[PDB]
Amino acid sequence: YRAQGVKLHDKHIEIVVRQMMKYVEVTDPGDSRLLEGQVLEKWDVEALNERLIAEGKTPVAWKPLLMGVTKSALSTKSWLSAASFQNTTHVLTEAAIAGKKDELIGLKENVIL
Amino acid sequence: PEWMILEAVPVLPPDLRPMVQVDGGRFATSDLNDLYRRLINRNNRLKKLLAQGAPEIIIRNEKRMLQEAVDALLDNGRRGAPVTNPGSDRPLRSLTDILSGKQGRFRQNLLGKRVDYSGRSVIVVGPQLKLHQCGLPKRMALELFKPFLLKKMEEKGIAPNVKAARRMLERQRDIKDEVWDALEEVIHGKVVLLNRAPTLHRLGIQAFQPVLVEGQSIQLHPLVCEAFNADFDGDQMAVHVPLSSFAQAEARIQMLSAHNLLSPASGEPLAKPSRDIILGLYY
Amino acid sequence: KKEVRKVRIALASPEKIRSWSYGEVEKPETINYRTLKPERDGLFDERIFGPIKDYECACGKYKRQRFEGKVCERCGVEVTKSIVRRYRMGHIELATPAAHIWFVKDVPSKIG
Amino acid sequence: TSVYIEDVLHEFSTIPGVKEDVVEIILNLKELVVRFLNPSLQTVTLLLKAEG
Amino acid sequence: MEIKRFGRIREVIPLPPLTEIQVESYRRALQADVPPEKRENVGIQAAFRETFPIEEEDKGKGGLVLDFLEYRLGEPPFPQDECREKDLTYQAPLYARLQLIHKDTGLIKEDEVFLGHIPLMTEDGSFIINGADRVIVSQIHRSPGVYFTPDPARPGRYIASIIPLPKRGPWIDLEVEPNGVVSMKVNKRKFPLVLLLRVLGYDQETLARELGAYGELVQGLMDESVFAMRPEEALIRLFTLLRPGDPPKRDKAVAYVYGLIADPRRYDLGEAGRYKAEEKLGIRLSGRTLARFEDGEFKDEVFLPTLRYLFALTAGVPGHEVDDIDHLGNRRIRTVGELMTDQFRVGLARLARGVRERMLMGSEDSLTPAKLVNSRPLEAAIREFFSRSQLSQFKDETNPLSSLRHKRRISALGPGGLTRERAGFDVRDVHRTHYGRICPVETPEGANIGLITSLAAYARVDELGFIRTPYRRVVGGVVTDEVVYMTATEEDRYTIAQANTPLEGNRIAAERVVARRKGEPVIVSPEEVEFMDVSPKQVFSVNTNLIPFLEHDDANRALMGSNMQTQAVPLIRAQAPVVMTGLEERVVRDSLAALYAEEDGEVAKVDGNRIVVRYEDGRLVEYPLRRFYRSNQGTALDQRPRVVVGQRVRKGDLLADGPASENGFLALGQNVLVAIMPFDGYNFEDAIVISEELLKRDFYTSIHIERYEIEARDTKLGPERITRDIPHLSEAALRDLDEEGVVRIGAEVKPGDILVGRTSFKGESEPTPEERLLRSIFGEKARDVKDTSLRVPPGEGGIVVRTVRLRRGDPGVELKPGVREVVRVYVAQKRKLQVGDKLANRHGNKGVVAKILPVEDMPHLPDGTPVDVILNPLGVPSRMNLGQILETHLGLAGYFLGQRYISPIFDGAKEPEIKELLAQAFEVYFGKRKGEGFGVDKREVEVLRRAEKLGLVTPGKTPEEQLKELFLQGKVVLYDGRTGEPIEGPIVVGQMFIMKLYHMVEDKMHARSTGPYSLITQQPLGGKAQFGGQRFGEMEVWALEAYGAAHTLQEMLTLKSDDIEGRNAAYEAIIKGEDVPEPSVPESFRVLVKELQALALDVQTLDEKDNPVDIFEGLASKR
Amino acid sequence: ARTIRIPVHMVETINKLSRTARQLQQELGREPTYEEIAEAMGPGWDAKRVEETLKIAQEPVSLETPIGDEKDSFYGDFIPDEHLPSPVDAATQSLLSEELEKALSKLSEREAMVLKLRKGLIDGEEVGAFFGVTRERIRQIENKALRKLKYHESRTRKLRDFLD
Amino acid sequence: KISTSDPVRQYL
Ligand SMILES: CO[C@H]1/C=C/O[C@@]2(C)Oc3c(C)c(O)c4c(O)c(c(/C=N/N5CCN(C6CCCC6)CC5)c(O)c4c3C2=O)NC(=O)/C(C)=C\C=C\[C@H](C)[C@H](O)[C@@H](C)[C@@H](O)[C@@H](C)[C@H](OC(C)=O)[C@@H]1C
Ligand SMILES: [Mg+2]
Ligand SMILES: [Mg+2]
Ligand SMILES: [Mg+2]
Ligand SMILES: [Mg+2]
Ligand SMILES: [Mg+2]
Ligand SMILES: [Mg+2]
Ligand SMILES: [Mg+2]
Ligand SMILES: [Mg+2]
Ligand SMILES: [Mg+2]
Ligand SMILES: [Mg+2]
Ligand SMILES: [Mg+2]
Ligand SMILES: [Mg+2]
Ligand SMILES: [Mg+2]
Ligand SMILES: [Mg+2]
Ligand SMILES: [Mg+2]
Ligand SMILES: [Mg+2]
Ligand SMILES: [Mg+2]
Ligand SMILES: [Mg+2]
Ligand SMILES: [Mg+2]
Ligand SMILES: [Mg+2]
Ligand SMILES: [Mg+2]
Ligand SMILES: [Mg+2]
Ligand SMILES: [Mg+2]
Ligand SMILES: [Mg+2]
Ligand SMILES: [Mg+2]
Ligand SMILES: [Mg+2]
Ligand SMILES: [Mg+2]
Ligand SMILES: [Mg+2]
Ligand SMILES: [Mg+2]
Ligand SMILES: [Mg+2]
Ligand SMILES: [Mg+2]
Ligand SMILES: [Mg+2]
Ligand SMILES: [Mg+2]
Ligand SMILES: [Mg+2]
Ligand SMILES: [Mg+2]
Ligand SMILES: [Mg+2]
Ligand SMILES: [Mg+2]
Ligand SMILES: [Mg+2]
Ligand SMILES: [Mg+2]
Ligand SMILES: [Mg+2]
Ligand SMILES: [Mg+2]
Ligand SMILES: [Mg+2]
Ligand SMILES: [Mg+2]
Ligand SMILES: [Mg+2]
Ligand SMILES: [Mg+2]
Ligand SMILES: [Mg+2]
Ligand SMILES: [Mg+2]
Ligand SMILES: [Mg+2]
Ligand SMILES: [Mg+2]
Ligand SMILES: [Mg+2]
Ligand SMILES: [Mg+2]
Ligand SMILES: [Mg+2]
Ligand SMILES: [Mg+2]
Ligand SMILES: [Mg+2]
Ligand SMILES: [Mg+2]
Ligand SMILES: [Mg+2]
Ligand SMILES: [Mg+2]
Ligand SMILES: [Mg+2]
Ligand SMILES: [Mg+2]
Ligand SMILES: [Mg+2]
Ligand SMILES: [Mg+2]
Ligand SMILES: [Mg+2]
Ligand SMILES: [Mg+2]
Ligand SMILES: [Mg+2]
Ligand SMILES: [Mg+2]
Ligand SMILES: [Mg+2]
Ligand SMILES: [Mg+2]
Ligand SMILES: [Mg+2]
Ligand SMILES: [Mg+2]
Ligand SMILES: [Mg+2]
Ligand SMILES: [Mg+2]
Ligand SMILES: [Mg+2]
Ligand SMILES: [Mg+2]
Ligand SMILES: [Mg+2]
Ligand SMILES: [Mg+2]
Ligand SMILES: [Mg+2]
Ligand SMILES: [Mg+2]
Ligand SMILES: [Mg+2]
Ligand SMILES: [Mg+2]
Ligand SMILES: [Mg+2]
Ligand SMILES: [Mg+2]
Ligand SMILES: [Mg+2]
Ligand SMILES: [Mg+2]
Ligand SMILES: [Mg+2]
Ligand SMILES: [Mg+2]
Ligand SMILES: [Mg+2]
Ligand SMILES: [Mg+2]
Ligand SMILES: [Mg+2]
Ligand SMILES: [Mg+2]
Ligand SMILES: [Mg+2]
Ligand SMILES: [Mg+2]
Ligand SMILES: [Mg+2]
Ligand SMILES: [Mg+2]
Ligand SMILES: [Mg+2]
Ligand SMILES: [Mg+2]
Ligand SMILES: [Mg+2]
Ligand SMILES: [Mg+2]
Ligand SMILES: [Mg+2]
Ligand SMILES: [Mg+2]
Ligand SMILES: [Mg+2]
Ligand SMILES: [Mg+2]
Ligand SMILES: [Mg+2]
Ligand SMILES: [Mg+2]
Ligand SMILES: [Mg+2]
Ligand SMILES: [Mg+2]
Ligand SMILES: [Mg+2]
Ligand SMILES: [Mg+2]
Ligand SMILES: [Zn+2]
Repeated sequence: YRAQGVKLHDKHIEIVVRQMMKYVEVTDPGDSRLLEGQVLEKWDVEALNERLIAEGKTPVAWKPLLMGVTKSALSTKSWLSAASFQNTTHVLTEAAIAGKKDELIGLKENVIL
Repeated sequence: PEWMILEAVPVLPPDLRPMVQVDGGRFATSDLNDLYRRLINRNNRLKKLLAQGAPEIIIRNEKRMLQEAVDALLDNGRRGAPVTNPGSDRPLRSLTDILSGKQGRFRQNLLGKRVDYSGRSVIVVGPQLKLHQCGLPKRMALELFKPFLLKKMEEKGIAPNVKAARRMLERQRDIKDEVWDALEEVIHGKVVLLNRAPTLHRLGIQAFQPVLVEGQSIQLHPLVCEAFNADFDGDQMAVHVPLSSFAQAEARIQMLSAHNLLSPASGEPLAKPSRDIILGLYY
Repeated sequence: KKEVRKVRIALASPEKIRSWSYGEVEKPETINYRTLKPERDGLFDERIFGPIKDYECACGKYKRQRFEGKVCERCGVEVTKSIVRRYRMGHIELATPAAHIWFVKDVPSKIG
Repeated sequence: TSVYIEDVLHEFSTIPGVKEDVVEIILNLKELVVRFLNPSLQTVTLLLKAEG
Repeated sequence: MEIKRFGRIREVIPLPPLTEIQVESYRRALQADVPPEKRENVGIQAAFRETFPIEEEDKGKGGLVLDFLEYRLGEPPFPQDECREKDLTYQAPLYARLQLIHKDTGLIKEDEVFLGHIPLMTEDGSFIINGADRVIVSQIHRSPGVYFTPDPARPGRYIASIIPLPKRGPWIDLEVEPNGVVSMKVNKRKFPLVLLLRVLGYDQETLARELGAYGELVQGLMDESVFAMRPEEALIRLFTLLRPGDPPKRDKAVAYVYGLIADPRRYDLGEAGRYKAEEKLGIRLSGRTLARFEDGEFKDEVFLPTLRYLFALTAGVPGHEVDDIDHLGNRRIRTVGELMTDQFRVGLARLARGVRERMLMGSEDSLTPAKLVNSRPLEAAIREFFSRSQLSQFKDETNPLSSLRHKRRISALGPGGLTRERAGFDVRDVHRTHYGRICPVETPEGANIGLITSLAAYARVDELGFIRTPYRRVVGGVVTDEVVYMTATEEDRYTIAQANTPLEGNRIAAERVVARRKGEPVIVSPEEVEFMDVSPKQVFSVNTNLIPFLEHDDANRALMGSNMQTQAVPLIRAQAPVVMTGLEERVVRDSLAALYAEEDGEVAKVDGNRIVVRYEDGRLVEYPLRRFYRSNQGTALDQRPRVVVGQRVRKGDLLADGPASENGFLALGQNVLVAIMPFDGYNFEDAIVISEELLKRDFYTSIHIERYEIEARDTKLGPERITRDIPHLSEAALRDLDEEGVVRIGAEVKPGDILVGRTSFKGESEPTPEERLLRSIFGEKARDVKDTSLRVPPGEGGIVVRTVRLRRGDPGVELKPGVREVVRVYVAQKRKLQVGDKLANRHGNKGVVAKILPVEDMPHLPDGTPVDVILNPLGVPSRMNLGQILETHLGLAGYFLGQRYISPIFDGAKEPEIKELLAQAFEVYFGKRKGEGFGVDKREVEVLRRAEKLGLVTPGKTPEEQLKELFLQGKVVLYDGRTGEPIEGPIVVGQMFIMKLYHMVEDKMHARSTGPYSLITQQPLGGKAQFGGQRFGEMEVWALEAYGAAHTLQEMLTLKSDDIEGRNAAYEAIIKGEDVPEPSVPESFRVLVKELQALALDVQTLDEKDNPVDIFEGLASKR
Repeated sequence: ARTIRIPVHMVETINKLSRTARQLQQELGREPTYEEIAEAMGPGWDAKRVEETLKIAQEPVSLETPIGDEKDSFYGDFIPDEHLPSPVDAATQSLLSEELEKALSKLSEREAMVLKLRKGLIDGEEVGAFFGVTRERIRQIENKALRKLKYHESRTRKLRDFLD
Repeated sequence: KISTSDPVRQYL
C-alpha cells in the first residue's frame, strides 16, 4: 500500500493477522486427543484452570500455528458462520453430530437470526 | 448416533412448496413437490409390493429406487441428478440446493433483502447545502414518509382519517398545498440515510437532514462526494428511513455526516476541501 | 418472551421427526383440478398442514376471533391466518429405512 | 398563451395540406409579437382562417 | 453560413456502404433475387444441397433418393408496416421443388411444400421479427484450420492442432513424449502418429527418408516396426484401438467419416479451408477436406503435411512457424448470412431426420408430399433464431446513428460454443492486427469490455469473414491511388507506412519516414515503403470518426464520447456541430434518416405528410414521411420537408430531414455558447450550470412515447369486461374516459388517471361475509366486480395520440389464448430540459444539470450576449481530452464569423489556422464596437492589468492590441452578471456542441413505501405500479455494522423486509403515531429453520439456561 | 405421470386430442385452430372443450426455473401474495373495527347485534335473524337504527371515506 | 453405480 500512495494505519492489518493465529496445534493432551488444531485462547482457558483451580498439572503443550485468513474463518467456533462460506453441507453435518451450541457473538452469525 | 439412519422423512411446509395459478391458467410449484411424490409413490408401491406377496428381486429393486428417492429431496446430484420430465434437464432443487445453492438460502440471506422504506434517484451537487443536510425530492419524501404523513394529516384539518388521508393522496392532482406543509413538518428533525453504488466502507452510507425540494434529482453535498465515490455523470444514490426512535437516535447521533469527519483507515480527514474548493482557496 | 441467546444443530430422532409432524402424507395427491382444493390425505391436506383462510375455519362453524384458541367439533381447525399452513410439518413413514446421503457421502463417511 | 386548431385535438398532430406540424406551428406562434394599447385588454383572442 | 475545411490528405476513396456487411451477407445467404441458374450457391442453396440427397438404403426395403431441383421463395404474406401495426413477423414464403425416386418403376415429384417462413431484411439492413425491428450482430472465433501452439507446462516443445468446426467432427492434436510414446488425439485417448500413415499407404522407408531425412524425429515414426509391416491390417488394428468391442470387419466405413462427407466440413473446395493450408502448411487438397471413396484405398494430402510442418517447425527455419492465434488471418467474422444459413441447415437436418423415418412408414409409392415433409422443424428452428437467439437483438433506435451502429456490431459471446464467459484478457486486449479492422476505442466501458465491438471505417468482410483493410500500393518512392484490401496475415509480409507522410503526389517527401513492419513501429526509408495506409478514417469506426479533434483526446475518454452519441435523443430542434469532422453528411445518408431524391425533376406537392416529386422522366412519385413514429427506445422519428413547392431537385438531394438532421448533416444536441469557468458549486465534480434562456427558446426539448397496454383476460370467475364503468367512486375520473372504456385522444393524462377501464371478479371462488353486510347496509345491489384498470404509472404520461383495440372478430391478427381482447394506448410527451437531465459533448465530458440560472445574473460578455452553459475547468486536466478545449476555440470564431467548419480526424485544423480565424473574429467582435461608438471599460482595462501580471498579454501594448492577443488565445473578458464587475482574468468561451442523453426507466426515480411481497421469499417486490424495494447488500450491511447502527440494521433485516408480523404491526404502529414496535423473528430465519428441518437436522433455539425458546410463535406446537 | 391427477378417461381423451392434432397438422400447414380439433374429434367436441383439455395437458412449470440470463434467476420471487394484508389492509381493519365497534355499543344491543353477528360473525334470514321477536320489530329497528347510525355518521364523517 | 444395469443384470 505505501508503495501505492495509500496510508492505512497498521492497527487494521494487525487485527486481521491476529485472527490468522487464533489457532495452533496440540502435542501433550488432557481433555481431547493430541493432533487437533484449536483456538489459542481456548487452550489458555484449559491450561489456566487445569493448573490453577483444578489440580494435577496436565500441561497442554501446543505449537503456534499459522493459517490463511480464508482458512482461519473457514473453520471457526460458530457453525452458523461456517455454513455460509465453506461447505454448507459438511459444516452442518459435523456441527450436528457434536451437538454444537452456537453462542452468538460476532455479527455474521447473529445477523442471520 | 442411532438417528443418522432414516425411517421418518420430515416433509417441508406446503405454502413453502406452493401450487399457484399463473396466466391462462398456468400453474407454478416448488420443484420440491415433484421429489416428494417420487418418494411417496415409491414408499406406497413398496408397501403394496410387500403385501401382495414378495419376490426378492422386485422388493430390492424398489427399495433401491426408494433409497435414491430419499436422497433426491435431501440432496440431488450427490448421486446422479433427478429431472422433471423432458423440458428442462435441470436438477430439481433439493432441500440442500435450497440451503447452499448457486444462490441458495444462507447465501442470499446475506446477499440482501429489500427494505420497505427505501428510495433511489439521480444525484446532483448541492453547493449551498451544508454537510448537515441533503436535498430530497418532496415527491419522494411523500411516498417515503407516507404513514408518518397520514397521521399528521389527521392531527390537522387536511383529513378526517387515515383511509381518507390515503385516498386524498392516491392521485397527484388532488393534493392540497397543505399536505406539503404537513410533510415538511413531519420531517422537522428526522434524518435519512444515503447510500452509494459500491458501499466500500462505513462512510458508504451517511445520515443527513432532508430539505425537501422540487423535481426529480437528489441534492448531495460536495464535501462528502469523497467518502462515497460519487461523481455526477449519472450516479444514483439510494435513500433509507430510520423508523424507530432508536434507529433515528443512532442514525443522527453516530451516523450523520457532519459527525464522522476523520477516516477509520487513517487519522487523516476525509472532509477535505476537494477539487473546486482548493482551486478557489489557492488562487 | 426470552431473548434467543443460543442456536444449536443436533441430529433428528425419528421420534422427533414425528414430534414436529402432523399427520402422515400417505398419497401422491397434490390438488385435483375440478376443485383447486387439496386432494385426499396427500401433500396439501388441511388436517396435516393446516387451513388455508384468515381467522375462519374450512367449513365455517366458528368464524371470528372471540374463540381464537379452540378447534371445530366436526373438523379440525385452530386459527390465526395461513401462516400456520406454511410453518407446519408433515412426515412420511418409510417402509424399510434408507439413509441420509448427507452423512453417507461426505468425504469422511460419518457412518463409515 | 393558447391555441385551438379546429380539427386538431392534441399538440402532436399533423394537419393535411399543411406542411408544418402542430408542434412546429405552435412554435412559430411563440415567435409572434403583438402589442395592445391599454389595460382593458388582458386576454385577446386573435382569429385566423385561411384555405387552399 | 459558410463552410471551411482544413486538412489536406487527399481522401482517395469514399467510405464504403456502411451496412454492406448486413446487406450483402443476407444477399449471398439467400440468393433468391437471382434464378437457381446463377452460380453463387453458398448459404440456403448450399445448406439445402448439403442435406437434400437423402440416401437411405438397407434395413428392410430402401434405395431412397429425394433430390433438390430449385429453391424459390417469392410472395410476402403481409407488408412491413402491417407487420408492426399488427404483431407480425415479416417473412418470405419458401417452397423448393422436390422429387423422390424409387427402386421400383416410378418417381413421384411433389412440386411444392412450404415449410419455413424465413424473415427478410429491410432496405436499411434491419429486421422485423415481432413488432420491433431487430438486428443480427456478427461474431468472431478461431477460423477452422490447423495451428501449432507451445506445450502447456513442460518448457520443452510445442504441439499441433487440427481445428474442424461444426462441433461434431474430430479435434486432432500431435504431441511427442520420446521416452516411448507419441500422441495423436481425436476425441481423447492417444496413439502413434504412424499406424495411420501406414493405413493410407505411407511405408516406413519412403516416409522417413523423404519427410524427415532433414528431420531426425523420423526415428520415432519407424519405431514400432512389428505393426508397420502389415498395411490394410493396420486399418483394422486402429479400429481395434478405438473402444466399444466392435466387429473387426467394416471394410471402409469409419475411414469414410474422417474421409470425405460429414465430420470434415463440407465448406468450399478451394478457400474455406485450402487457404489456411497452402499458405500455412502443406500445398494441395484432393477434395474439400481429407477425402476419397473411389477405390477403398484412401488419399491423405493433409495428414503427412501437418507432421511435415511439425518436424519443420521443430527443426529450424523453413519459415518461422509460430501462429499468433489472435491474428485476424486466423480470426474470422460471421456475417448475418452465415448466421442464418447455419440455423437454416440445422433445421434442414431436423427435417431430414424425421423424413428418413417416413421412408419406412409410407405403405407404397405415393409418399412424395406429406409422407416425406413436415414443416414443424424448419419453423421452430429458424423462428427460434430470430426471436430467441442471443444474437438477434431489439433495434437500437435512440436515434438513427445508434441503431445503425447496432447493426454493425461484432460480439464475442453467443452460440455458447465459441468464446463464452471464462477466457478473456488475451482476447479483450487490442491485438496488433485490429488495425482498420476494429476500433480500439469502440468497445463498451463495462464488465463485458473488448468482447463486443463495431468494426472500422473502411473495414470489409471479403470472401470469408476476414476483416480486410484498404491499404494503397507504393511501388518504389511512388505512392498509388490503387488499393488492396489485405488479409490480416499478408499485412505482416510488407513494410507499411502511415498516411501522415508528406506527399507530393506519387512522391514520398522525407528520407526518414515512419512505417510499421509487423506490429512494430519502424522508421523506414522511402525506398522500403512497400504499402501505405489508405486513410486516417479507416483506423476507427464511424461512430468514432464523428469526433472533431480526436487527435487531442485521450483514447480512454474518446470512447465515452463515441458511446455518448449512441445515446443521443432526437430534439425537435436539430443542429449540426459548429465544427464537424466530415462524415456527418455520409452518416445521415448511409443511415436512413433523411429522404433523398432518386432522379432530377421538380416538386409537385409539399404536404406535411408527403412530398410528391415530379421527375423530368415524365413520372411523379409520392414520398410519404413517417410523421411521428415510435422508435424502439421511444425517440421521435419525423421527416420534416425542406423543399418548397415546384422546385428543380438535383439527384440525391434532401427532400426532408431525418429525425435528427438540420440540413442533410447529422445533428444532435445543439451548439451553444459556453463559458468554461467555475461557478459556485453548481459545477463541482461533474455538474453543469445552464442558463434559463436555453429553455425559453425550445432548445433542449424532446418528444417521448410510452405504449401502455392492457388485456381483457378470461377468468373462470367471469370475463374481465372493458367498460367505461369504474365500480366504486367518481365521474370526475371518467371524463377523459370518453369513449366507453378507452381514453380520448389528445387527453392530458397525469399519474393516476385511468388510461383504460376493466372489470374482473372479486374473490377466487367465494363471496365475502363481511363485505356482504357493508354492501347491504348502503346498497346491497352493488356491482360485484373489481377495478382492475390500466392506470397512469407514477412517473409520467402526456397526451394520448393513438389507441388500438382488437375485439372478438379478429381480421388477421394473433390473439393469445385466454386473451379475450387487447387495448394499446400510445402516449406522447414533451421532454424539455431540466435539472435531473444529463448532457455531454462528443469528447467525453459527461455531466448533469445542477442549476438552471436566470439569464439575469449568469456570466455575460461585454456586448450584452450571455453564456448558455458554464463548464467546470477541473474536469479537463485529469481526463485528457483537450480536443474539447480546441472545439470551443474554433467555435468562438464561428460565432462572430457566422460559419461552420469541418475539422477532419487527424488531418483537420491546426493551431495556427484557428488563431487565424480568431483574428478575423476579433474584427467582427471589436470592429463593430469601434464603429458603434465605444471603446474600452474600466473593467476591460482592469482585467488587462491582472492579465499582464499573469503573462497572457505583451506588456506595453495598447488595450486594443492587447485584447486581440488575448482573444487569439481563445479567452475574452467576462463580467459577473450578478455584480456587473469583471471576472478577474480572461476566460475562454465559444460554440461547443452538446447533446442531451436519453433517460432510462431507472431514471424514473423509484420510491416505495409499502408494496407487494414475493410468494416464496417474503421480501418486497415491485413491478407494474408499486416501485419495488431497494437491495440492502452485504457491503451495505457492514457499513452499518461498522457503525453502532444496531437497530437500524435490525430494521433492515426485519421490519423492512422479512418480518411478516413485523412489517404489519410496523405500518399500523406508524399509522397510529405509535413508536414502531420491537421486531419479531424474520421469515428468512423461519424459512431457514424449516428448510433445515426438511433435512434430518434439528435446529432448536435456546434460553439463558440451555432450554427452549420459541421463534415460530404458536404454530409449531401440535393440533 | 402428472402432478395434477387426471382420471384415465381424460387421459385417453388427451391422446385422442393429440392424435387428432397430428392428422390435422398433416395437410393444413396451419397448426389447427381449435375448430378442426372439435370437428375431427367427433360428437360433442367444441372450441371451449379443446382449449380446456390442452390447458390441463400442459404439465406445470418449475416454480423454480432458470430465468432470463440463467446466471441466477429463480422464477418464484416474482409472484405476489394475496391473503396477506399488505400494511394498507392491516390499517384498514384497525380503524374499521375500532369505529364499527364504537357504533355497535352506543346502540341498542338488540337488532344491531343480530345483524352484526348474523352478517359479521357466522354466515350472511330476517325471520331467523331475531330471537323471539318476529319480523316487524326486526325491520323496525334494523332500518331505523341502521339509518340513525348512518345519518349521524354522515354528520361526524368518519365512515364516508369508503374504507373500501 | 448406475441403477438400471444392476437390476437388469439382477433378474436377467
Ligand atoms: C440479443 O438480445 C439480448 C441478449 C442477452 O444475452 C447475452 C448473454 O448475450 C449478449 C450478446 C450476444 C451481446 O452481443 C450483448 C451486447 O451487445 C450488449 C449487452 C448489454 N448492454 N447494456 C448493458 C447495460 N447498459 C446500461 C447503461 C447504464 C448502465 C446500464 C447499456 C448497455 C449485453 O448484455 C449482451 C449480451 C448478453 O447479456 N450491449 C452492447 O454492445 C452495448 C454496449 C450497447 C447497446 C445497447 C442497446 C440499447 C441494446 O442493444 C438493446 C436494444 C437490446 O438489444 C439488448 C438489451 C438485448 O435485449 C433484448 C431484449 O433484445 C440483449 C443484448
Ligand atoms: Mg505518486
Ligand atoms: Mg493469537
Ligand atoms: Mg493444577
Ligand atoms: Mg491426577
Ligand atoms: Mg476466523
Ligand atoms: Mg471448517
Ligand atoms: Mg461436504
Ligand atoms: Mg401467476
Ligand atoms: Mg417424476
Ligand atoms: Mg402378504
Ligand atoms: Mg417431473
Ligand atoms: Mg449442487
Ligand atoms: Mg442556508
Ligand atoms: Mg440548496
Ligand atoms: Mg409535487
Ligand atoms: Mg403514493
Ligand atoms: Mg376529494
Ligand atoms: Mg393553497
Ligand atoms: Mg450523477
Ligand atoms: Mg449514461
Ligand atoms: Mg445506484
Ligand atoms: Mg485508525
Ligand atoms: Mg423470544
Ligand atoms: Mg425412532
Ligand atoms: Mg404428513
Ligand atoms: Mg361434536
Ligand atoms: Mg371441539
Ligand atoms: Mg362428523
Ligand atoms: Mg477432501
Ligand atoms: Mg371547423
Ligand atoms: Mg389609442
Ligand atoms: Mg391612448
Ligand atoms: Mg388610456
Ligand atoms: Mg397599470
Ligand atoms: Mg379595449
Ligand atoms: Mg377581446
Ligand atoms: Mg371562424
Ligand atoms: Mg475519398
Ligand atoms: Mg474519392
Ligand atoms: Mg411471381
Ligand atoms: Mg416427377
Ligand atoms: Mg422500404
Ligand atoms: Mg406488440
Ligand atoms: Mg495440465
Ligand atoms: Mg471430435
Ligand atoms: Mg522428399
Ligand atoms: Mg516416438
Ligand atoms: Mg501466395
Ligand atoms: Mg487428406
Ligand atoms: Mg496424398
Ligand atoms: Mg441422427
Ligand atoms: Mg408419391
Ligand atoms: Mg475456469
Ligand atoms: Mg479502449
Ligand atoms: Mg462491470
Ligand atoms: Mg466478471
Ligand atoms: Mg462467407
Ligand atoms: Mg500499419
Ligand atoms: Mg525489402
Ligand atoms: Mg459528432
Ligand atoms: Mg461537403
Ligand atoms: Mg408515376
Ligand atoms: Mg414510380
Ligand atoms: Mg406518411
Ligand atoms: Mg410549377
Ligand atoms: Mg435550386
Ligand atoms: Mg421564444
Ligand atoms: Mg428553438
Ligand atoms: Mg354521472
Ligand atoms: Mg375486494
Ligand atoms: Mg370471483
Ligand atoms: Mg379459490
Ligand atoms: Mg342494481
Ligand atoms: Mg377499485
Ligand atoms: Mg411503467
Ligand atoms: Mg401531460
Ligand atoms: Mg370469423
Ligand atoms: Mg390468435
Ligand atoms: Mg379468440
Ligand atoms: Mg403510434
Ligand atoms: Mg419530466
Ligand atoms: Mg450572432
Ligand atoms: Mg453575431
Ligand atoms: Mg487575419
Ligand atoms: Mg487593430
Ligand atoms: Mg439505458
Ligand atoms: Mg399496496
Ligand atoms: Mg409503490
Ligand atoms: Mg429475533
Ligand atoms: Mg435443536
Ligand atoms: Mg371415453
Ligand atoms: Mg398416442
Ligand atoms: Mg372453418
Ligand atoms: Mg397428461
Ligand atoms: Mg442459481
Ligand atoms: Mg349509536
Ligand atoms: Mg347503547
Ligand atoms: Mg344496548
Ligand atoms: Mg340507548
Ligand atoms: Mg347471529
Ligand atoms: Mg363476516
Ligand atoms: Mg343461521
Ligand atoms: Mg332463513
Ligand atoms: Mg326462529
Ligand atoms: Mg309480524
Ligand atoms: Mg368527522
Ligand atoms: Mg463407487
Ligand atoms: Zn369446520
